[PDB]
Amino acid sequence: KNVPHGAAHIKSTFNNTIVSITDPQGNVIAWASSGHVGFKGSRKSTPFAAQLAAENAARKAQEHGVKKVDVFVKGPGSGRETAIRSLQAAGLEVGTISDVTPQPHNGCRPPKRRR
Amino acid sequence: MMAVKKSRKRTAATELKKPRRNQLEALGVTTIDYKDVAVLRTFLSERGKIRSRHVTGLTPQQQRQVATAIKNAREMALLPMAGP
Amino acid sequence: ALTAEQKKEILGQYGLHDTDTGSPEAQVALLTKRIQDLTEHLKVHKHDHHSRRGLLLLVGRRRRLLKYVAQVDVARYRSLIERLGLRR
Amino acid sequence: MRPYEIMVILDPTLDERTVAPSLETFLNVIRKDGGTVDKVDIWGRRRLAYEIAKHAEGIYAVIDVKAEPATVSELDRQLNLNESVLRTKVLRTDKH
RNA sequence: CGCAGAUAUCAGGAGGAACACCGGUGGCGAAGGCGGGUCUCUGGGCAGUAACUGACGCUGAGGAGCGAAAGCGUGGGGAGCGAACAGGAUUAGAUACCCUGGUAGUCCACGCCGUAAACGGUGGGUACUAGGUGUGGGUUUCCUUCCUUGGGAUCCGUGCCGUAGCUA
Repeated sequence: KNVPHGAAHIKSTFNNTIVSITDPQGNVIAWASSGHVGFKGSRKSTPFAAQLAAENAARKAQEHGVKKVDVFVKGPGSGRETAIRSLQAAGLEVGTISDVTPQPHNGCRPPKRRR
Repeated sequence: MMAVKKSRKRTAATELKKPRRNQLEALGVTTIDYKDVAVLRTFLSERGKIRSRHVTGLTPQQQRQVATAIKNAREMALLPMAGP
Repeated sequence: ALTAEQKKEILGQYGLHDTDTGSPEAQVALLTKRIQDLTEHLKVHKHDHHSRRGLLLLVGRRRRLLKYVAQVDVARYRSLIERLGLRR
Repeated sequence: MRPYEIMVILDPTLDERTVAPSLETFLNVIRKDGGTVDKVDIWGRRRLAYEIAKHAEGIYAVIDVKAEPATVSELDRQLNLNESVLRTKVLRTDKH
């Protein structure tokens, strides 16, 4: 089918960054990721790799018929605002911006300390 | 007209300032329950968290009953916590 | 817990006159009441150690008072024991 | 005896026309124990902070009972076992 | 781990530990130690009057009781974490730090043991012995509007600076 407006879920972490589209209902249409663009290993946390990922996923969205997009960003992101700017360049209207970051109210235990 | 301090023209005033404030007991507050959302939400941040005494001005007595009523309000859903 | 009316009861019955409060007899009676009440509390709540410490303290002061009373006059000591039904 | 502030939330499927007596049906059991002077308010259809069982609003109410602890805890047992309440709560009006 | 359709995403449901901001040289407790909320049962503490009894006080060999985490026993429960254990990897070799998985255990009930940097590394109790300084609790006259870190004075508890004095 096709859909004119949706949202975009932007999960940015230390070792990767995956940026997918969705209808506001939660059904995805086309996604892209930093390792899938071609990069490998630790190369795929620098925000240039997020530029590339967001670019490909947004152009798929255009191919499906999306023009205006919300954004829901999640995680420690080297390229959050990088990805957002590249999305807003590559043919999208950023409707709404949010910091949806899953915080627990002092819940489950975390792992130990590293060195 | 005068300085913030060292104004011997007047009585030692009943004023609240940047460091000093006593915001519940003094005025602006009717009664301390979870049922009165409007007086409570003023003592929060924009995003649902809770303020600190060193910014507000309250004594621990007051801050803690405030926090209590806020938290009871969150459990009766009169007042929002942050969730999807 | 120990209400003012329970205190009135004890201070009327074992209290020498309707005003005395510090007297050994009255003080022992109040502490014995408190101690039986708390013992019944502990029958159920077996882990309230913070309360058992208070119990041991109140028992300490109670034996102190009984012992002072015995130093003073054995007659009144034993008559108090007999009246309260206690053993020691 | 002791005072309280019993809060209750019910589903909007019920109606204001029938709110007040539904409480009374329970409260009679207290009323026939202590001559329990009650002072009751009804305000509902209020939006919530977050959905309980796919509900956006509820029926709030404040039943200031002046009764004994056994009876209020029994009332809470009844209220919770009822099928309509979303929540309820019992704060003591005295110093604790 | 996936390519048998993962991760991602969205609705619902199951679940069992820990309660973000409040929350800190900050309060309580003899000490260990104590924070999601409501109820119930109970304990000590401070202040004011100082009505009341009239030295009953202080300590305490032994003794009894309490006492972190780990460990033990019986039952249940087990999401996350995770010794041991397994594999990958750096390495002279790495039975270790790193990564991926993971058992007991951590969790509740009831009985145990009775140890720690259980540290203020200063045993307890009472009094005298320059102050200044924040900060917590309850009293109270003064400028008093009398709504106030108002200020003053007393009581308790707490952290920093500082003479005498003491100390290698």
